[PDB]
Amino acid sequence: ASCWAQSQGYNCCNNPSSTKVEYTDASGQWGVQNGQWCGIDYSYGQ
Repeated sequence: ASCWAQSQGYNCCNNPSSTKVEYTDASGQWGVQNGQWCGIDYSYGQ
């Protein structure tokens, strides 16, 4: 549990080691799914 995107108010990508990152910003890397932005965190998914 470390969704860094939460700081701004974004969701979290399920399984970060398997979600092709489509986003990329100072928030790290993200993934797009269902047409919604999610924060990809290596510590997330715990």
